[PDB]
Amino acid sequence: ANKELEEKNRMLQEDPVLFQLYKDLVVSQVISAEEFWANRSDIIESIFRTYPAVKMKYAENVPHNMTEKEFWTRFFQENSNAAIIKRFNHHSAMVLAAGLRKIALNLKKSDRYYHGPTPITSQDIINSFQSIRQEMEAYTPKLTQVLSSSAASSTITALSPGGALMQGQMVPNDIQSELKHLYVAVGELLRHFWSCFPVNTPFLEEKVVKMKSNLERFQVTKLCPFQEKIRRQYLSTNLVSHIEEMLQTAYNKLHTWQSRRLMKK
Amino acid sequence: LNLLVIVVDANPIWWGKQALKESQFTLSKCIDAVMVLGNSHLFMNRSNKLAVIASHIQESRFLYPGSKDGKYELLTSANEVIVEEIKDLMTKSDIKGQHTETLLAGSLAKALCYIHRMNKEVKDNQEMKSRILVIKAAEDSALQYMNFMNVIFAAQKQNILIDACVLDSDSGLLQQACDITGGLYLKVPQMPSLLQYLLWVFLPDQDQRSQLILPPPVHVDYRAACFCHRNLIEIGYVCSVCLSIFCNFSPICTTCETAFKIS
Amino acid sequence: VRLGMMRHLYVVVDGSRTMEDQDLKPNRLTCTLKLLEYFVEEYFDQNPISQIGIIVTKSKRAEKLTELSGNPRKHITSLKKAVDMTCHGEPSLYNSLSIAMQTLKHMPGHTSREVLIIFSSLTTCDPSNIYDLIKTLKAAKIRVSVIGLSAEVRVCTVLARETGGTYHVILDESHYKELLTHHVSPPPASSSSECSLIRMGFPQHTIASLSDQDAKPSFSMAEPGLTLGGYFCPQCRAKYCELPVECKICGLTLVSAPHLARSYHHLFPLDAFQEIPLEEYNGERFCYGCQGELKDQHVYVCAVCQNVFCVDCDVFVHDSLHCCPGCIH
Amino acid sequence: YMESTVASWYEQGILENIQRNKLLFIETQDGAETSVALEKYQEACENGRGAILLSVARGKVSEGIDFVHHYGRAVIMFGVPYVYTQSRILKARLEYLRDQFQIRENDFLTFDAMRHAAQCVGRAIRGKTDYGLMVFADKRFARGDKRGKLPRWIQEHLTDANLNLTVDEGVQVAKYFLRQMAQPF
Amino acid sequence: MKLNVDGLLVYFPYDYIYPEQFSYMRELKRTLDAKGHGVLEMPSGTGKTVSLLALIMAYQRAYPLEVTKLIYCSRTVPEIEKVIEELRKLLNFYEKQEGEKLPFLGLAL
Ligand SMILES: [Zn+2]
Ligand SMILES: [Zn+2]
Ligand SMILES: [Zn+2]
Ligand SMILES: [Zn+2]
Ligand SMILES: [Zn+2]
Repeated sequence: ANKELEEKNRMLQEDPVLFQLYKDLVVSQVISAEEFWANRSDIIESIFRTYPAVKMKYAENVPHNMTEKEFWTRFFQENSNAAIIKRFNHHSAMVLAAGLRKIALNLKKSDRYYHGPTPITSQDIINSFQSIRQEMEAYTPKLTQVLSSSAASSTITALSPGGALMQGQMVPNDIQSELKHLYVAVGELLRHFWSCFPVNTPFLEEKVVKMKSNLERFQVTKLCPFQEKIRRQYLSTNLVSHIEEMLQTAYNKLHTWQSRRLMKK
Repeated sequence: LNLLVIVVDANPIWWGKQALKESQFTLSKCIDAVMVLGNSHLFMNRSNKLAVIASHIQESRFLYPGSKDGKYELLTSANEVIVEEIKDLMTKSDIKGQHTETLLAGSLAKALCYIHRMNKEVKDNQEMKSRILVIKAAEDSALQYMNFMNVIFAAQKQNILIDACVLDSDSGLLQQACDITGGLYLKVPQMPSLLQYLLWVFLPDQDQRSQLILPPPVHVDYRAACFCHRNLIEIGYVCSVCLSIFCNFSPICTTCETAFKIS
Repeated sequence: VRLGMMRHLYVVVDGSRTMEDQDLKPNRLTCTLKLLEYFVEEYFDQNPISQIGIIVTKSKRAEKLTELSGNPRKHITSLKKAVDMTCHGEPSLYNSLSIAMQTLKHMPGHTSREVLIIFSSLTTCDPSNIYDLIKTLKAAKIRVSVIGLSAEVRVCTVLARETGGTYHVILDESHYKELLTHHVSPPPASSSSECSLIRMGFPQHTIASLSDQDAKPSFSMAEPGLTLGGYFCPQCRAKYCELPVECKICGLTLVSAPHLARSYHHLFPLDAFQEIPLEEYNGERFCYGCQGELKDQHVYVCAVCQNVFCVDCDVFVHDSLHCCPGCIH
Repeated sequence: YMESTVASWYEQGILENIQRNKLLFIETQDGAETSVALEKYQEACENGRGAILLSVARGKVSEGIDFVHHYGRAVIMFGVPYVYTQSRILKARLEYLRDQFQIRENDFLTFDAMRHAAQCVGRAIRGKTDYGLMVFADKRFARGDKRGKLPRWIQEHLTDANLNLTVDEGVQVAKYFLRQMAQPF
Repeated sequence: MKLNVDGLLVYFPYDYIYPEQFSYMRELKRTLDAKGHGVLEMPSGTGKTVSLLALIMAYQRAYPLEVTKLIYCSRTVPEIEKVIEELRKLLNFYEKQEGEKLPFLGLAL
């Protein structure tokens, strides 16, 4: 059946983001669309489920020279006393049937955590210890020793923006939307490209997807510079170099791992 | 109110080396700068309280829980206790060649619980904004990373700042702490002018720190290294038990002893 | 006991009408939402590598309120929005569990799958039988630990014990915080549960090289403006605003060094301190931890350092700091 | 009487609200209907639906069935169980007990109801200390004579404070009671 | 879990007995010692049969000539079926303590 066609129509306009990027892969005629998707009331309903007799009646009494309002009228319509008990037990039984479809841890080296991932004679201790011991026998020099006009002033100058220890542009905005669209464009297609890359997949069926994806990387990126060229040749300002890293670094991973494959063979 | 806490790193080996070097900067001046820094804080408002803590290779001791000179009487008591207490700690101390690196995580642990002890005591009417003005003066200890890392998170949970003011050596671990908890960092190169940095950068409280221009945060290199080598690694491998950064793939990680199954 | 360092927990909340009833001080639905925010905020604060996903089941339908994520702010925002939720209908446990199972079915083996169901209305109308689902969960090694509200319902009683989880009921609002707070800690991994190594990458924060030379402009990765600097990836090379976020491309978890060090206190739990009220030759009037006078006949000590800690210090050390101050020395 | 009560609830929205809250089952004279309904009831408790099984105290179903943990959690005794006094057979039995052995006509009649009311409601506590509450929906039971005929274990636990609980007040304490029993030992 | 009742020592399979059980056995023994018909009430449906049965087993061994056989009746056969299970469990516990078969027979008509 044409299940895919119906799904596309539902998402044709309901959600822009999903369809917006899918077309872009075909706007420039990059690759076939087959690989795109291949890789990636209540009251009447209750009576419909609850009472089998109504279900049978509805099929046999399907609207024919009648009205739904008239059908609604038919719903509500000592021996009579027993009917309520039988109906409720039957009704309760039907509802019930309706909802029933047929290690102590241990370690060898805990010191490693104490000196964790963060990376990096004897007489000197004695000599230093004694010298400091006799240092503070004179104390409370606060009057002048703590600060001086020259020393204090130098600190203020350093704290100024020009001074040391105090080091200290949204011009493009319309272009921002295109980059975000491009960013989603790269992310949407990189995801599939990186979907199988981390896993080695030593199998032809899984590896074939890698080759198709690996070749597809060039195809999607073949058209990328063309869009880049137009944007770049505007004011030569606010260069977009990050977007290149993902593609170039994707190439390097592709080329390196592809080269590694030959060595393994 | 604010509860400042000056965790001074009074390491005799380092401060003693300065005495042997006969450099202009000396510990006595540093304590005076801390003293003047401490006095100014309380001096700002009556409700403020402070505390001072030292550090040593052996153990760290609190330096703090008429007007003969003419200064405020309350500040007179603080100077006496701090002046006498520090001299006792420095003059009296044992010798241990095996342990010579200053301890700071332990001293902080005494600081973090002090606010919580003080936070319970303070009445419900008044809300307190505590802070820790750690003043590092020596290199960090390798074996203290895990212990120091726990205290920092405790500070973040309780919202206590760690305004590290390290000097003479940029402590890679300490500069990490001030970032996590929102505290400031500053590597003062003009040690004689240390105090003027304090009155400017560190003295203002958190509620006022925002409405003020201060030196921009320094880049913090959150390096991760394998447990084999202690070399920076960008892609790390860990297990769901050790939670240990490891160098490369292994059939089983040593620290775990788990019967890891290939797949 | 070895714990599940990385866990994927779902906080299923019932949108039942019974939540409308106010047995507690505020509206029951608001209270759970108010307190659930504490768990969500605290859940990541004590397990960064983990991730959470909330589900709300109302009118016999289970709708994923938020998918699995590592940002507590995003989840908390949904909680604020859900405060004004209609809360009219009947929950369906089968619908809720089925929704969680689909998402959690594809999760990696190393992670410890979990579910936390806040049950309010004792009734559970479901499209199909749940015992078949219960069997699937055990084969799916999903730990379902219901937290009932005002009912020791049998259906959930088997669910927690049969599936390996824990069942509880809210004695009162104060007791409610204790129950959820318990689930914050990584539940121990049982014999059936297994473990495996997980690949991760540490994103070095980077900024402009030298005065905007060879700059790296970019906006974000999930109205974000251009950013001078941001976290990159060993493989994505994508600018991530904040960490820890799973690679939107690689699928590999990115996490800074401190976050991993955050959970080490779980591996090395601090041994409790014996409580002796009398002085017992303790000549230090001031507490060692806080240098404060002991106004109570209570003391705590370690088995190695043998120091003195008051009630305030011991309460603090075992609550937040997760380490002994003096015993570090 | 049960049918009249059911019919009155059916005409009103009370029964529909009860149906929404939980499934409801009624009992009939025929055993086959009772057997099927009872089996469905046990299915409801196993699942989360729950079931409200309306029965007659003197019906064969009550004596035959046994209620255990998560079965008949809150046994409800709607009115004192009494037989149609017009029954001559009962009168002859009742009359003789008054004629001989010196038993008052009302004393035995109350005794039969009290012994029978306790018979059906005492199953919820079968064993293994499985929590279960018993509610008597009649002011008559509060009378000293009724309590005296009540079994010791049920009687002594019952206190005067909760003897005359209001319908909504009784509901609240029942909710509190479940909370305490819900938590483990 | 042997119980040293005032009348004699009575074997008991389960771990613990509530204080009411202590009263139950001694009260039953009083009537049995008097060899007179009596009536008593015990709330628990389960554990009452074993406590009732347990004393009889000890009483029979202590005074086999006093009592010939035990006739324990139940209202409904579905309920008597579970009763014999309690007796079967008790017999295994009592037999295990002795370590050998004993001249004891139990059946339901
Ligand atoms: Zn290595
Ligand atoms: Zn390990
Ligand atoms: Zn990545
Ligand atoms: Zn203390
Ligand atoms: Zn200790």
